[PDB]
Amino acid sequence: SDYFEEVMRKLTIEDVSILGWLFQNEANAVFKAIKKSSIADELEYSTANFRKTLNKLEAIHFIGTVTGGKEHKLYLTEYGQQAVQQAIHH
Amino acid sequence: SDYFEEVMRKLTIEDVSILGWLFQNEANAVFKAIKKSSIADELEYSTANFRKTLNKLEAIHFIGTVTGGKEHKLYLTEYGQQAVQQAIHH
Repeated sequence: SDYFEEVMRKLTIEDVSILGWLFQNEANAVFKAIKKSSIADELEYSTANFRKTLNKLEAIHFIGTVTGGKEHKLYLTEYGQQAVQQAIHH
Repeated sequence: SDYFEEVMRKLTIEDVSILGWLFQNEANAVFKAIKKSSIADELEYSTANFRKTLNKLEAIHFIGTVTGGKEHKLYLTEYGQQAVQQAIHH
Protein backbone atom coordinates (compact mmCIF):
# COMPACT_ATOMS: atom_id res chain seq x y z
CA SER A 1 0.00 0.00 0.00
CA ASP A 2 2.83 2.37 0.79
CA TYR A 3 4.71 0.37 -1.87
CA PHE A 4 1.60 -0.15 -3.96
CA GLU A 5 0.85 3.51 -4.12
CA GLU A 6 4.45 4.01 -5.08
CA VAL A 7 3.84 1.85 -8.09
CA MET A 8 0.55 3.66 -8.67
CA ARG A 9 2.28 7.00 -8.81
CA LYS A 10 4.83 5.93 -11.43
CA LEU A 11 2.18 4.90 -14.00
CA THR A 12 2.70 6.20 -17.55
CA ILE A 13 -0.15 7.16 -19.85
CA GLU A 14 0.36 4.01 -21.91
CA ASP A 15 -0.02 2.06 -18.67
CA VAL A 16 -3.34 3.60 -17.74
CA SER A 17 -4.73 3.53 -21.30
CA ILE A 18 -4.35 -0.20 -21.58
CA LEU A 19 -5.62 -0.87 -18.06
CA GLY A 20 -8.63 1.32 -18.49
CA TRP A 21 -9.41 -0.34 -21.75
CA LEU A 22 -9.21 -3.92 -20.45
CA PHE A 23 -11.42 -2.67 -17.65
CA GLN A 24 -13.96 -1.06 -19.94
CA ASN A 25 -13.94 -4.38 -21.81
CA GLU A 26 -14.39 -6.17 -18.50
CA ALA A 27 -11.32 -8.35 -19.13
CA ASN A 28 -10.85 -9.14 -15.43
CA ALA A 29 -10.52 -12.97 -15.39
CA VAL A 30 -8.92 -15.70 -17.52
CA PHE A 31 -12.12 -16.64 -19.31
CA LYS A 32 -12.82 -12.88 -19.79
CA ALA A 33 -9.33 -12.32 -21.24
CA ILE A 34 -8.77 -10.41 -24.53
CA LYS A 35 -6.32 -10.87 -27.46
CA LYS A 36 -3.53 -8.31 -27.56
CA SER A 37 -4.40 -7.35 -31.14
CA SER A 38 -7.92 -6.34 -30.22
CA ILE A 39 -6.45 -3.74 -27.85
CA ALA A 40 -3.60 -2.69 -30.11
CA ASP A 41 -6.03 -1.97 -32.93
CA GLU A 42 -7.96 0.33 -30.64
CA LEU A 43 -4.96 2.29 -29.42
CA GLU A 44 -2.68 3.94 -31.91
CA TYR A 45 0.70 3.09 -30.41
CA SER A 46 4.03 1.93 -31.63
CA THR A 47 5.24 -1.62 -31.14
CA ALA A 48 8.33 -1.49 -28.96
CA ASN A 49 6.29 1.13 -27.08
CA PHE A 50 3.19 -1.07 -26.77
CA ARG A 51 5.42 -4.06 -26.03
CA LYS A 52 7.37 -2.21 -23.35
CA THR A 53 4.12 -1.29 -21.68
CA LEU A 54 2.85 -4.90 -21.55
CA ASN A 55 6.22 -6.02 -20.28
CA LYS A 56 6.03 -3.55 -17.39
CA LEU A 57 2.32 -4.00 -16.58
CA GLU A 58 2.85 -7.74 -16.37
CA ALA A 59 6.12 -7.36 -14.46
CA ILE A 60 4.42 -5.31 -11.72
CA HIS A 61 1.71 -7.94 -11.65
CA PHE A 62 -1.16 -5.72 -12.79
CA ILE A 63 -2.23 -7.96 -15.70
CA GLY A 64 -2.47 -11.60 -16.54
CA THR A 65 -1.52 -13.28 -19.77
CA VAL A 66 -3.17 -16.33 -21.18
CA THR A 67 -0.89 -18.26 -23.50
CA GLY A 68 -1.56 -21.42 -25.52
CA GLY A 69 -1.75 -21.14 -29.28
CA LYS A 70 -3.36 -18.40 -31.38
CA GLU A 71 -2.63 -14.95 -30.04
CA HIS A 72 -2.09 -13.99 -26.43
CA LYS A 73 -4.97 -12.76 -24.24
CA LEU A 74 -4.91 -10.39 -21.26
CA TYR A 75 -6.83 -9.81 -18.04
CA LEU A 76 -6.58 -7.41 -15.12
CA THR A 77 -5.24 -9.03 -11.97
CA GLU A 78 -6.54 -8.22 -8.49
CA TYR A 79 -3.99 -5.43 -8.17
CA GLY A 80 -4.43 -4.31 -11.76
CA GLN A 81 -8.08 -3.90 -11.05
CA GLN A 82 -7.47 -1.75 -7.95
CA ALA A 83 -5.26 0.52 -10.02
CA VAL A 84 -8.17 1.31 -12.28
CA GLN A 85 -10.90 1.88 -9.69
CA GLN A 86 -8.40 4.17 -8.06
CA ALA A 87 -6.72 6.15 -10.89
CA ILE A 88 -9.65 6.52 -13.32
CA HIS A 89 -12.46 7.01 -10.76
CA HIS A 90 -11.02 8.82 -7.74
CA SER B 1 2.42 -5.50 1.80
CA ASP B 2 -0.25 -7.91 0.62
CA TYR B 3 0.71 -6.60 -2.85
CA PHE B 4 4.36 -6.21 -1.92
CA GLU B 5 4.65 -9.77 -0.75
CA GLU B 6 2.98 -10.76 -3.95
CA VAL B 7 5.83 -9.17 -5.82
CA MET B 8 8.25 -10.71 -3.35
CA ARG B 9 6.92 -14.19 -4.10
CA LYS B 10 7.33 -13.85 -7.86
CA LEU B 11 11.08 -13.20 -7.66
CA THR B 12 13.35 -15.14 -10.06
CA ILE B 13 16.86 -16.27 -9.13
CA GLU B 14 18.32 -13.64 -11.48
CA ASP B 15 16.29 -11.14 -9.48
CA VAL B 16 17.63 -12.10 -6.12
CA SER B 17 21.22 -12.60 -7.32
CA ILE B 18 21.55 -9.04 -8.53
CA LEU B 19 19.76 -7.57 -5.49
CA GLY B 20 21.84 -9.50 -3.03
CA TRP B 21 24.96 -8.46 -4.84
CA LEU B 22 24.17 -4.74 -4.84
CA PHE B 23 23.37 -5.20 -1.18
CA GLN B 24 26.61 -6.98 -0.40
CA ASN B 25 28.29 -4.12 -2.25
CA GLU B 26 26.25 -1.68 -0.14
CA ALA B 27 24.88 0.02 -3.29
CA ASN B 28 21.85 1.45 -1.48
CA ALA B 29 21.98 5.18 -2.43
CA VAL B 30 22.77 7.32 -5.49
CA PHE B 31 26.27 8.12 -4.36
CA LYS B 32 26.76 4.45 -3.44
CA ALA B 33 25.55 3.37 -6.91
CA ILE B 34 27.51 0.84 -9.04
CA LYS B 35 28.12 0.52 -12.79
CA LYS B 36 26.20 -2.30 -14.50
CA SER B 37 29.38 -3.82 -15.88
CA SER B 38 30.92 -4.32 -12.45
CA ILE B 39 27.93 -6.53 -11.58
CA ALA B 40 27.70 -8.25 -14.98
CA ASP B 41 31.33 -9.30 -14.73
CA GLU B 42 30.66 -10.89 -11.38
CA LEU B 43 27.61 -12.83 -12.52
CA GLU B 44 27.85 -15.19 -15.46
CA TYR B 45 24.60 -14.41 -17.24
CA SER B 46 23.47 -13.75 -20.71
CA THR B 47 22.62 -10.29 -22.00
CA ALA B 48 18.92 -10.27 -22.94
CA ASN B 49 18.63 -12.36 -19.73
CA PHE B 50 20.61 -9.89 -17.62
CA ARG B 51 18.85 -7.04 -19.46
CA LYS B 52 15.40 -8.48 -18.88
CA THR B 53 16.19 -8.76 -15.21
CA LEU B 54 17.25 -5.12 -14.88
CA ASN B 55 14.18 -4.07 -16.81
CA LYS B 56 11.91 -5.92 -14.38
CA LEU B 57 13.76 -4.99 -11.17
CA GLU B 58 13.58 -1.32 -12.16
CA ALA B 59 9.96 -1.65 -13.32
CA ILE B 60 8.86 -2.97 -9.96
CA HIS B 61 10.80 -0.07 -8.43
CA PHE B 62 13.28 -2.23 -6.51
CA ILE B 63 16.37 -0.51 -7.91
CA GLY B 64 17.49 2.89 -8.97
CA THR B 65 19.42 3.92 -12.01
CA VAL B 66 21.81 6.81 -12.19
CA THR B 67 22.27 8.08 -15.71
CA GLY B 68 24.55 10.77 -17.14
CA GLY B 69 27.47 9.76 -19.32
CA LYS B 70 29.85 6.81 -18.89
CA GLU B 71 28.03 3.60 -17.99
CA HIS B 72 24.87 3.35 -15.87
CA LYS B 73 24.99 2.84 -12.11
CA LEU B 74 22.50 1.09 -9.84
CA TYR B 75 21.29 1.28 -6.26
CA LEU B 76 18.75 -0.53 -4.20
CA THR B 77 15.64 1.50 -3.54
CA GLU B 78 13.78 1.51 -0.19
CA TYR B 79 11.67 -1.36 -1.44
CA GLY B 80 14.55 -3.16 -3.14
CA GLN B 81 16.36 -3.09 0.17
CA GLN B 82 13.42 -4.59 2.09
CA ALA B 83 13.33 -7.44 -0.46
CA VAL B 84 16.86 -8.38 0.50
CA GLN B 85 16.62 -8.19 4.30
CA GLN B 86 13.58 -10.36 3.85
CA ALA B 87 14.44 -12.96 1.19
CA ILE B 88 18.14 -13.54 1.96
CA HIS B 89 18.00 -13.27 5.77
CA HIS B 90 14.62 -14.60 6.95
